[PDB]
Amino acid sequence: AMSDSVPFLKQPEALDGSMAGDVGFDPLGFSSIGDINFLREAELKHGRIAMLAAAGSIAQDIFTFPGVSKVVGTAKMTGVHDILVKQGAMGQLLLWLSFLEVFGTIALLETLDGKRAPGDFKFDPLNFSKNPETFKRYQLAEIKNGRLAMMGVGGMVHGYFITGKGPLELLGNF
Amino acid sequence: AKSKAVPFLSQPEALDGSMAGDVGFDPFGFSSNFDLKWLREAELKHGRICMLAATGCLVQEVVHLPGEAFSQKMALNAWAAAPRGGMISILVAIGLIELISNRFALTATDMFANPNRVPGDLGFDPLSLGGNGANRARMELAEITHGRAAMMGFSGMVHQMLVSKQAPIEQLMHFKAV
Amino acid sequence: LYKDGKMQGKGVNIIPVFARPDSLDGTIPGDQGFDPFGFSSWVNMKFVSEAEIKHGRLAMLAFAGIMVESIGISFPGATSILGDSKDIFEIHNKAVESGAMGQILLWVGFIEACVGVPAMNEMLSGETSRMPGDFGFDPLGLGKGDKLARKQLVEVTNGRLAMLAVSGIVHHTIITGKGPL
Amino acid sequence: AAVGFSGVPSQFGRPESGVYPAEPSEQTFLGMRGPRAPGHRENFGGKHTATMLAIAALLWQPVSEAGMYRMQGDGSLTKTSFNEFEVPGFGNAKKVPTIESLFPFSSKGFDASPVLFGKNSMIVVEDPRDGCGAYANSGSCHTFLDEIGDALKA
Ligand code: CLA
Ligand code: CLA
Ligand code: CLA
Ligand code: KC2
Ligand SMILES: CC1=C(C#C/C(C)=C/C=C/C(C)=C/C=C/C=C(C)/C=C/C=C(\C)C#CC2=C(C)C[C@@H](O)CC2(C)C)C(C)(C)C[C@H](O)C1
Ligand SMILES: CC1=C(C#C/C(C)=C/C=C/C(C)=C/C=C/C=C(C)/C=C/C=C(\C)C#CC2=C(C)C[C@@H](O)CC2(C)C)C(C)(C)C[C@H](O)C1
Ligand SMILES: CC1=C(C#C/C(C)=C/C=C/C(C)=C/C=C/C=C(C)/C=C/C=C(C)/C=C/C2=C(C)CCCC2(C)C)C(C)(C)C[C@H](O)C1
Repeated sequence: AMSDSVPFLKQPEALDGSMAGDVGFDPLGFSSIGDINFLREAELKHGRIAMLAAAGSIAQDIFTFPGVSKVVGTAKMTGVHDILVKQGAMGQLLLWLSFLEVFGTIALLETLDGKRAPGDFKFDPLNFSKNPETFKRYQLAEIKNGRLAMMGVGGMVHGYFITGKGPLELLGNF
Repeated sequence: AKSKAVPFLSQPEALDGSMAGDVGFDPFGFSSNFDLKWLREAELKHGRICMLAATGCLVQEVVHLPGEAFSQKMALNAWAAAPRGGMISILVAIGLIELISNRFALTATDMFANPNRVPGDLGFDPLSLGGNGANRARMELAEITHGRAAMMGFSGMVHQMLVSKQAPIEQLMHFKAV
Repeated sequence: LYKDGKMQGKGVNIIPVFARPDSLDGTIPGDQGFDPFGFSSWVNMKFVSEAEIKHGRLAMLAFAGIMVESIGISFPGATSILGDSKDIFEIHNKAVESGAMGQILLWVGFIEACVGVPAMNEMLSGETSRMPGDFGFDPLGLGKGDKLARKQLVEVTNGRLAMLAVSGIVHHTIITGKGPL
Repeated sequence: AAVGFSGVPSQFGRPESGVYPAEPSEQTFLGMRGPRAPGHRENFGGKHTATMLAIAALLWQPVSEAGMYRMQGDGSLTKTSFNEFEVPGFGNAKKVPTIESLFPFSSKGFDASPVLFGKNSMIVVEDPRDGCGAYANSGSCHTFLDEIGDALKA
């Protein structure tokens, strides 16, 4: 009846072990306040956006698309944001992500009703998880990599705020 | 038989530990002359306004809306410098929130006429964070403790802004004795 | 060994000019019959026991740090930014201005808030049957059956002695201007 | 018999209502708990409210950047107000109310954006600590702790 991750603390009652990545880690009792379905949807959304942002920071350090260097110049990481607000790219990005997030809102409220798993958009066009066990293995890997990429992208953007190098440039220059 | 907060006084009647934050602290006998439902509703309302007010007095120094009219770090200057039509809109909106949120029962003779109406229970739970039974009493205790601390703090900040003519955080950083 | 009735338990008083109160149960480690002001009659004993243990462990770490930093042992490169002197107060101020002690404050507060606050609240509320000072931390495996005492009593006694030692050392550093040893 | 501030109209001799509805437990995201008609929380519950807030936030994005954008010879864009959009067939009213009439950002000098904070309407954040410390400051920084320390050291 005790938390596995923090052995001197009780097992949270909203945690059960069914969800991928459940090690009984909720010491401050956030699952006692919010719904666990809302919390899992928020965790998956933060993690997926952070994986995309981490991979984006790495690849934009590595290379650039044709023509972006003329419009942007020698501006990198969050420094491009304002420039790409003056250009039309991020308005298009926000428009289509808002269009997707309208149906995301409907899906989240459907999950809060209780007919749909949090973060289950049934988007598997390559049919990777045929048998359920590999599905469990990808679920655990997805939640672990999402949390890891949350921490990683936080470190990357705050290291950019400190030195203005970039996640690979800071590695390549102390 | 004695009050727990004030051990040299007898326990005030109608106070039996049922409400949150009840330590038997009523030396002037307000609960012996007025009903506890109105007193609790008033205490929660003053406390919630002071929670928002203390958070405003701290936040407005660090964060401002764009524009010249919202650039006063000291809140008593921001009361005057803000556009007047906006504050009159704020007054009218607070009046409407009072009018509909209490369901047209606004006075000392018609609020709590419905037996289901609970002190401080306006039905306000936008994200439904109260859907858990054993958290509830601790939640009301935390809410009233935050409200009481915010009342005392906001009183202290307003009158210290009156003494010092300084916004609170930079008054703590640029302190000048009286 | 627990030595109930010799070092702890009912009937033991190390300062017999102040009589042992009836309030002390004898279950708590370090109960040696010293409560002249009768605080045990009205305070919650678990909370103040955990507070005594945590203050004691903080004072042990403070004594060890003060002695190794006033004698002259330093990490590589640690002398440069924090000054090549030995005075603990100036070491505090230089390491604050460097930003090291803010980083220490952030992580110690994160540890305090994340598991310490829930442990104290659930321990006091009666939801885990957790003992005071029990954070389940035994990496090297040194107490298994000797945990009853010869670990608890010696830790609380050294904690109190470390509190007195650190207080003495600090006020000597204040009055003399030179660190110990 | 009649406690002060009791709030019961029968206790004060005030005209009562008699009809007191029971309080249901159903909750709406941006609404209020209370008695409603049958069918109300099922058509206009949390799902509907969140969907309409999402749709309103989506439709805000073209509305915030409202204007006639016209390409020039060099491929650049010139944004000009809908107030100059003229119509052929409503008599002497060539200028007509438009979407910018309902959302007049430029009339107030408000640089609207699709997330409603603009470049010329950015939230202003400034550090109140003035780049000094909590204690042991020599300069234009005299904190409360420094005042305490000087009060003991005099
Ligand atoms: C007691 C509540 C209270 C009051 C009377 C004010 C009053 C004021 N604020 Mg303010 N503020 C408050 C709380 C409050 N604040 C809190 C809690 C925050 C933190 C989010 C802020 C953050 C804030 C900023 C950042 C700025 C102001 C500013 C101002 C001034 C101009 C009005 C304006 O633009 O509002 C702006 C108001 C907000 C940005 C947030 C208000 C949120 C309130 C608390 C509503 C939430 C509760 C609401 C009633 C719904 C509950 C309903 C329920 C009971 C049924 C004015 C003096 C501006 C100014 O002059 O700068 C010095 C400005 O730039 N405020
Ligand atoms: C009936 C509809 C209506 C209409 C037509 C207007 C029209 C106007 N208002 Mg107004 N207002 C309304 C409702 C309305 N308001 C309501 C319901 C409130 C809440 C009390 C306010 C509060 C308000 C304030 C405080 C101010 C105005 C101002 C203005 C003028 C400029 C607004 C502008 O361009 O800024 C557009 C800019 C924005 C929309 C950015 C706002 C940023 C967000 C919303 C801050 C977050 C605050 C938070 C949500 C508050 C929660 C409390 C609430 C739930 C009770 C304009 C005449 C300003 C003025 O007179 O300046 C000359 C001014 O200072 N209004
Ligand atoms: C006198 C030292 C001392 C002693 C005897 C104990 C004893 C105990 N602790 Mg404890 N503790 C201490 C210090 C001590 N603690 C300090 C300083 C901290 C803060 C970091 C903690 C934090 C702590 C936690 C978080 C937990 C315990 C727990 C326990 C219990 C079981 C673990 C055990 O047997 O550890 C005894 C093992 C040792 C003392 C190892 C020896 C380490 C050597 C002495 C280090 C020497 C370094 C250096 C030379 C110091 C001198 C410097 C000087 C020369 C300048 C037991 C009652 C666990 C428990 O179940 O509590 C009930 C638990 O969860 N303790
Ligand atoms: C085309 C029509 C239409 C639009 C575009 C629209 C948009 C939005 C938005 C957009 C940002 C929000 C945020 C919002 C929210 C709420 N609407 Mg909705 N709404 C529309 C229709 C109706 C009708 C007919 C009713 C209704 C209601 C409520 C309630 C109930 C609160 C409660 O029940 O406590 C809440 C919270 C019911 C009601 O009570 O209205 C007083 C009701 O009867 N709505 N609504
Ligand atoms: C699922 C869906 C599709 C999908 C698609 C998706 C997009 C597939 C891709 C998923 C990708 C985006 C996973 C990315 C993970 C990021 C990792 C965890 C993090 C590194 C951060 C840490 C280590 C760090 C950092 C560090 C610090 C902080 C700062 C730096 O100085 C240094 C350093 C870099 C070391 C596919 C096509 C697969 C098919 C499927 O049918 C349907
Ligand atoms: C109900 C719930 C809602 C929630 C909500 C609301 C928004 C909750 C958030 C609330 C905020 C408003 C609580 C504010 C507390 C303010 C006080 C405690 C600060 C006091 C400082 C004082 C004591 C001190 C002072 C001091 C003074 C004296 C002297 C000075 O020199 C220094 C100093 C300043 C330090 C949501 C929206 C989530 C939906 C959900 O479904 C239901
Ligand atoms: C775009 C843009 C901008 C921006 C921006 C962006 C992109 C901002 C991004 C911010 C992010 C991603 C922050 C992440 C913070 C993570 C933290 C603090 C993790 C702490 C972990 C802890 C304490 C512990 C972890 C742990 C450890 C060690 C191990 C055990 C587990 C645990 C206890 C959890 C601006 C603002 C510059 C403006 C600009 O004009 C436009």
